[PDB]
Amino acid sequence: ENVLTQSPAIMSASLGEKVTMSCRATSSVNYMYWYQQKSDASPKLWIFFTSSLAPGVPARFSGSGSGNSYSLTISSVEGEAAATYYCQQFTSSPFGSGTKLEIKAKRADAAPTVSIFPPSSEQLTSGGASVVCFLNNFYPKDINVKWKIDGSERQNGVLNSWTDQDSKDSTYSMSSTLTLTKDEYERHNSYTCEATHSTKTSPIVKSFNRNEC
Amino acid sequence: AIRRYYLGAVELSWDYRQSELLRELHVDTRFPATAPSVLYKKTVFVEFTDQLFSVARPRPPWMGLLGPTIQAEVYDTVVVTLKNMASHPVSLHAVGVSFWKSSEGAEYEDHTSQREKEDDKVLPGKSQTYVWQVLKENGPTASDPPCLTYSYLSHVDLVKDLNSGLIGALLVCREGSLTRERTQNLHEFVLLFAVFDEGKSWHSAAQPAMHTVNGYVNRSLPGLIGCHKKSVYWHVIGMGTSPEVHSIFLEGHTFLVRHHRQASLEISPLTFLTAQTFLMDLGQFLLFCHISSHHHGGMEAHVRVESCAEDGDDVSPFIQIRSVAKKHPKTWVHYIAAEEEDWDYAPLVLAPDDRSYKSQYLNNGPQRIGRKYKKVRFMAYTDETFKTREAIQHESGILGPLLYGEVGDTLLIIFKNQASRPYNIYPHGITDVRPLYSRRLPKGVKHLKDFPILPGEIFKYKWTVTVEDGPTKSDPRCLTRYYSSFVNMERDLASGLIGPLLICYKESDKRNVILFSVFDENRSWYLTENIQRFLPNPAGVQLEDPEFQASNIMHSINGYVFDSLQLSVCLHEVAYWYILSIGAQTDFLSVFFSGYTFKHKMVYEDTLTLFPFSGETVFMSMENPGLWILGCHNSDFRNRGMTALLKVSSCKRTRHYFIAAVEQLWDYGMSESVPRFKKVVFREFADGSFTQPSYRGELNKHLGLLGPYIRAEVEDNIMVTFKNQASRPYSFYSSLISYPDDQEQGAEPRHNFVQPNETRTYFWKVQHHMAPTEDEFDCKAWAYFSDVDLEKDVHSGLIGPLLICRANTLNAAHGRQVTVQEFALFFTIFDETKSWYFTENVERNCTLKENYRFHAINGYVMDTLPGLVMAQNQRIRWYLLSMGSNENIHSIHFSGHVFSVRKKEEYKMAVYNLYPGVFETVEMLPSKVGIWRIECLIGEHLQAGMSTTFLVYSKKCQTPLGMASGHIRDFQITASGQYGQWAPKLARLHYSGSINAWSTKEPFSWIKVDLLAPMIIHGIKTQGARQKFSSLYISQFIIMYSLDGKKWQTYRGNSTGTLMVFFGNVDSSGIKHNIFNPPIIARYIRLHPTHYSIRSTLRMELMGCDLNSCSMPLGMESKAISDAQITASSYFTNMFATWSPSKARLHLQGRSNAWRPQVNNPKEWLQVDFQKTMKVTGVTTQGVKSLLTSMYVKEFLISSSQDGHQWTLFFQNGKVKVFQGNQDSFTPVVNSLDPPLLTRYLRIHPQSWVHQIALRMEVLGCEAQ
Amino acid sequence: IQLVQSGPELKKPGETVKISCKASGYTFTDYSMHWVKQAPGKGLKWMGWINTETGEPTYADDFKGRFAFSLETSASSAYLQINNLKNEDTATYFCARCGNYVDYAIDYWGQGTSVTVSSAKTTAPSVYPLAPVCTTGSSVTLGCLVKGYFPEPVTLTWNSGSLSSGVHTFPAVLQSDLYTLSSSVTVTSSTWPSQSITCNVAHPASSTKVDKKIEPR
Ligand SMILES: *[C@@H]1O[C@H](CO)[C@@H](O[C@@H]2O[C@H](CO)[C@@H](O[C@@H]3O[C@H](CO[C@H]4O[C@H](CO)[C@@H](O)[C@H](O)[C@@H]4O)[C@@H](O)[C@H](O[C@H]4O[C@H](CO)[C@@H](O)[C@H](O)[C@@H]4O)[C@@H]3O)[C@H](O)[C@H]2NC(C)=O)[C@H](O)[C@H]1NC(C)=O
Ligand SMILES: *[C@@H]1O[C@H](CO)[C@@H](O[C@@H]2O[C@H](CO)[C@@H](O)[C@H](O)[C@H]2NC(C)=O)[C@H](O)[C@H]1NC(C)=O
Ligand SMILES: *[C@@H]1O[C@H](CO)[C@@H](O)[C@H](O)[C@H]1NC(C)=O
Ligand SMILES: [Ca+2]
Ligand SMILES: [Cu+2]
Ligand SMILES: [Zn+2]
Repeated sequence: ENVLTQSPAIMSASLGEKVTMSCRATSSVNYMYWYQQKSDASPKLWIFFTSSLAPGVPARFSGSGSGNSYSLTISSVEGEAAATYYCQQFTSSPFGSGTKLEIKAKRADAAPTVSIFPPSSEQLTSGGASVVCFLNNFYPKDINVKWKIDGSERQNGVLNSWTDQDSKDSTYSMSSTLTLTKDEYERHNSYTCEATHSTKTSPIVKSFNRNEC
Repeated sequence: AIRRYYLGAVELSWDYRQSELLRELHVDTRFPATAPSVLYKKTVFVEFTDQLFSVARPRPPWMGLLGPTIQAEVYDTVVVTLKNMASHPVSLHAVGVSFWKSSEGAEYEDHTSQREKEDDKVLPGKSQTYVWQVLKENGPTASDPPCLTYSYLSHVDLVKDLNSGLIGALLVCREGSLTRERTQNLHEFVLLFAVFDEGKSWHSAAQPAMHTVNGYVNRSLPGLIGCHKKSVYWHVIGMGTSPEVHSIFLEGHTFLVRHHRQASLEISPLTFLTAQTFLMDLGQFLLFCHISSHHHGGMEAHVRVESCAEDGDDVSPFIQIRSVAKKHPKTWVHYIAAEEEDWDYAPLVLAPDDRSYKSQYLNNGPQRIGRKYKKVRFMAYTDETFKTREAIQHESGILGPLLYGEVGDTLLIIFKNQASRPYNIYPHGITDVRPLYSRRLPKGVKHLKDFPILPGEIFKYKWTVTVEDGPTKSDPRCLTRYYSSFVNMERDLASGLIGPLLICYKESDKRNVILFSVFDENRSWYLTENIQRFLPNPAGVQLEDPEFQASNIMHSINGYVFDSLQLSVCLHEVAYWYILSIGAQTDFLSVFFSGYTFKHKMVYEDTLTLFPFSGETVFMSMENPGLWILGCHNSDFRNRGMTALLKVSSCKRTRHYFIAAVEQLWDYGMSESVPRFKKVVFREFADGSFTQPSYRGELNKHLGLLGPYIRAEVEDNIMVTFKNQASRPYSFYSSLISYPDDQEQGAEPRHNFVQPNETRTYFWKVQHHMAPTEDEFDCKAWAYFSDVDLEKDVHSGLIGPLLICRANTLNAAHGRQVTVQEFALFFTIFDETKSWYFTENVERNCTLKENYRFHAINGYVMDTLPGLVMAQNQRIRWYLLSMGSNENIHSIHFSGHVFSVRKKEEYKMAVYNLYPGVFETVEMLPSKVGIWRIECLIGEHLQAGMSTTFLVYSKKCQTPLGMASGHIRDFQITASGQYGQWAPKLARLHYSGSINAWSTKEPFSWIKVDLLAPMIIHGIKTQGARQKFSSLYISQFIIMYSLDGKKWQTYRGNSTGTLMVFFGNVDSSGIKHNIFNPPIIARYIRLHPTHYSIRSTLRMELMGCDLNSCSMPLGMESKAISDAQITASSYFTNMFATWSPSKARLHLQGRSNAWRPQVNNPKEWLQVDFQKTMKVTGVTTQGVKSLLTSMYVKEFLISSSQDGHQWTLFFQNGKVKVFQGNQDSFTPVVNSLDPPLLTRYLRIHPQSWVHQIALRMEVLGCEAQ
Repeated sequence: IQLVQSGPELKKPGETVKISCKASGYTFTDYSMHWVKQAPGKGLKWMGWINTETGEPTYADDFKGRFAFSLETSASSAYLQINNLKNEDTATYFCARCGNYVDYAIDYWGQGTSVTVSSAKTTAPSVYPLAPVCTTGSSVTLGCLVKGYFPEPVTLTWNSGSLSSGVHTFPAVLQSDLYTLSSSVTVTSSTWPSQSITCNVAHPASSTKVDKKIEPR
């Protein structure tokens, strides 16, 4: 019944910008605490007792308040401390934690590094295989992944899977894996993989063919 | 200014009838006579003139079982040498006086030295003296009698002591008793209305229970002789270990307790009342008990006033009367017939049910007439024909004409009998009644009272109102008494005869009346004639069955049962209320008014007690619309009939309190020795978002089972939002609720009552009447509870304190008076078998229930209540409250303490008889220091566990607990989280070096100190340290503490909110003193840092004291000790300066600010006189630095004395403790003496020093002897 | 000082499952303990706590009738014995501490457990080494696609916790009743096939261990 509302939800930050996030709650409390989940990790204690910082936190962090609205201020954010943040209280029972909060840093548009792979040895001896395709180190995580074979295409079967914002660069990567069977391979000729981003108008792509290499 | 006494204890023979047995000081020739007369063994106190205990002073027979009378006054002392020479050991607890724990008479959870405990049991042979102080505060107040009634007794075992006869007499007067008390006048007789029970005496192993008066039953008391037309002072001291009461009348006289007229002398367990009365008559009189239960056939003694030889000012009478008016008293015109009629105890009956309580008592059938009965009234007639009746009225049926009269007026009561039997007419309280015209008596009629008027006579009575039977300017205008027949009191009462009497003062003219009557129709003269007329069967027979009697004991209001009397009063209108309890009843009635507050002894109360055959006059202002029931408060009544309603009807800021009713699991005594039970309580919350029951600590930890303080001044507002948890429906009633005039149309019964899991808000303006009077204290107490079943859910656990403070006195944001540490006590009995939550309490597997009886103060038992701790010279304001059934007439006593109460005047009390329902406030200031006991003096309650200890402490005992020098040893310190080689033992203040404090990277860190013993704590000195340049410390922290192992609770002192945040240091070298007014009592204590600087580092010292507050500066430094008491063997005397022994005060400054012997050697010394005997726990030594020469003493021995020539050195372990001393000029050095020494003169001898011997000192000590 | 939990289990809708939470290197009996619920979406949901001085737990409101909290003083551990396991009990359950006194909070955590609502098989993986496209540049990218396994995951790294940097291990999208992930790493034209990169994929529920090295065609 003790409800905490997290404000805002997820904000677009900047590598060195005074950013704060509240956590207002219907039931009013005396002492507040915060926790950081570093991309689904085992969570961590960050702020304890209203405002003071734990041992092991870059001093760029702070935040405080009292009563019905607490806050968490950061002076200069860096891609390192870019993760998930929940507020949690202890004045009654139950101790309903806040909703959700996340960080996405600054940096700029990052062209996708491209690469395509072919089937393997004992792989193509199993009713098919897989044509893997990668996009490493790009920004922002806005994206589009489609395919094309000679001319005939296929939208179902793509196994798309983004990652999370990094630390050394705050860039995003992404996986993609479609496949069929064997009599698609030796029988169809081409084999192309697209990457239409918001950096390159025509996608940064690679080539095809069932034989050759 | 001192008096001497001697006394012992002796076992003897006693009989309760024949006198002359209390003189076994010289043997007699009476041993053959071992014939009925009846005899037991009894033990008492015996006086002795000298110090060898053999010269046995004789005594008078009027005292009887009373121990020798003892006297004292203000500014005095009392030296009494007790010596047990009987069998069982005896003690000597005292009341009203002042002693020093070395003189109490009882040992409890006192945590005290056993030297101060041998006074608690004097065993055969030996001696053991006591001494009492009778200091300033114990003296009598202004409107108090010249002397005050107090007493003493042995307290080794209350249940057996008072019933074996250990009791005595101890008045205390003020400076003004040395006068030649007129020996043929004052007399001042001492009386004991004690109930004795040899069935649980000391020596006994179905035994007899006895009501005696000083030890005499059946009119057996001789020696009562007071002079003629001169008064005499009654020093009454009620006892009886059983509860019960005694409504005591003196045959032809009234009483002058306090400042009000009193026909009866209503005593109760251990009462202390001082009456005065005038002996205007000559001859022999009786003083008997007028309880309907004639087990009290012993409480009767004989009184004879006589003539004397030759009025000195000894509170000469004060009911002054003369002329401040105009008109004369009128002779009044009254004609009264005692004729016969029939009566319906409910002319507005309904419901012919079976399971109904109103069926047995009311429903007419073939064998129970229930409804209508044939009785006999007092009818009012207009003239002497007696054949035309004065208009009889409803709302005053079954009774007779209102009989009014001023002082000195004349009432002509003309009486005609129109009945089947001879009845009488006779008034009560009035002391003057004779036939008109004539003076003298009929034939053989010793006294007119019980003389029958024949069925046809016409008798002319003349009643005249003197003064010695009326008001005093103190009491209300018109006290209340009764009239009826006297030829057969109990039966004529039950027949139907009753009528009212009023005595007013000059300087529907007098309104309607209410009689609370238990009409015992089963003894009416119209019993054998009520069957032959009404019942449809004759030979009913077989009535010896105890529900034919309970089919017509018509528990009635006037003449109406079960909501049949429906009187009516508008709004704003003002009404006197003359109330009376006459009938069977046996005991007292705790009458109350739903949603109404009335004025009694010119004080405001919620409920009014009514003794049997006792008239009490009240008045109330009607400003609460609706429809209001009545009641009785005393259990099985009300159900059995007694109701009647009222149907009133019309014709700077606000303090917010969020309250709910939860249900915990309570255990009264985990200490000592355990089942845990289930009750239902109130708890202060935070919001209507009911999540945070606001944590009750320190200032609200004594509460325990009680509801929360709801404070409010006058002329502001009180909003009570109340959501209900629990299972069953309960409510919130105050008698201070003041709903606005809503829903006209017709009078509506007030709703209240909230179904569980529902909310209802109350919001009413506090009126001036709820406030305390200008004459009263600062904050009057009020009761509040639930009104759904005012008896059951009150044994379940719903009660609390509503305090109405007066004027701009409840200040600050704290919402308390803050000038006073105010507490609330709740003396009552708990019987879990009536609780709504008793069924679920089959907490076992698979028959007397005597352990479900909890005699519990605030829900604790046997000292188990904690949270009673009060400042030394502070004023404390206690709140005693009694509820439940009629057993709860508690005699509340603070061990050795005396208090004051206000009811129009400010009197003084040591024990309070808490009649149930009444809520009165008292105040006191305590002198002696330590832990004492709060008890209910009723014998059968102390052993049932109704007791708790309360501590008073020193507000100027601050000694370093031991962090510095090493008194706090190293293993006592603990902590979790430690960083690295920054150990918790390095937290000792003023300790620098490489590493020098205790740090921790860790977040939720803390640090623990074990004091090994329950120590008092007065503050914390908090520091930090430096690592090269970075100042590290604690910027913000909170406190934890424990008492035994894991009963840890936080520190929420001085209100604030959830708990007290302490402010830490700010720098490295800087020290910070976080004191706390409300101190801690602990031994385990932890600190939790909330905001450090870089790291939680800490260097500290605790400021404290022992549990008995002995480490006090006596007065050396503060110049409370006179110089004439401070000398030495010599003193460096010359012309540059003088270092007088009077200059060796700790911290005393100057150009010659120390003492110096004229020759330096390990022989010199310094001596201090105390002019009295004191206790010492340590010394503190301090050198001086004159010029650049440092001068201090490195080592010193200590020796003590009681006189001024003989000295006994301070030894330890085997030889003499060489107390090591200063190593510099400035820093003082404490050396807590162990063991402590009781002394009067103290010496200090050096053995080594530096340069020249020089010192300033201050002695840690404390009062004693 | 750590909280070593047990690895995740796998159950069918409505059974009996017992976890653990071994202590660190301190007095476990003095301190308190919570269990946490963390669904694949919501931030946090509290489960309860237990005053482990002698064992007297409590509960939250959302969760009632189908849980449990026990004790083992010997090995200093707390348990969570969930009965009548409904389908949506699919979330990560944790372990807390709060300290020893005033205001119970959190101190440490640990690894999780969640196998709800489970239908399917288990099985060992199917390690497929990857190949390059023929010759261009000095910024080649390499992987280790493994596809064909349930109860996730596998000890997935390169030469077992050694030479490894610039990796993007991808979330294994469920498809359809069996998981499927991929690996990633980038190296310059002076590393492979010289430094023998050998992927390793060792299953936990079957103790399987399949290491298939990389080499071009
Ligand atoms: C926590 O809350 C407690 C409340 O219990 C506070 O304790 C009180 O602290 C104040 C100081 O702020 C104390 O006030 C002083 O009390 C002295 C008592 O002396 C006599 O006072 C009356 C006079 O009629 C006598 O009846 C009484 O018996 C005493 O003999 C006074 O001497 C002080 O009065 C004057 O002092 C100076 C003179 O130097 C004046 O300038 C002042 O204006 C003032 O008139 C003063 O009243 C008080 O005694 C404490 N309470 C109790 C019960 O003793 C804590 O301060 C608070 N602490 C925190 C941290 O919150
Ligand atoms: C007061 O009312 C609320 C609302 O009905 C109660 O909450 C219910 O509690 C019971 C007890 O286990 C549950 O089975 C119901 O599911 C709850 N109802 C809702 C709507 O959540 C609450 O228990 C009541 N309080 C008391 C002390 O009985
Ligand atoms: C006192 O009188 C009562 C009358 O019933 C009698 O029973 C009792 O024995 C008497 N006691 C003495 C001591 O005379
Ligand atoms: Ca004692
Ligand atoms: Cu009592
Ligand atoms: Zn009596």
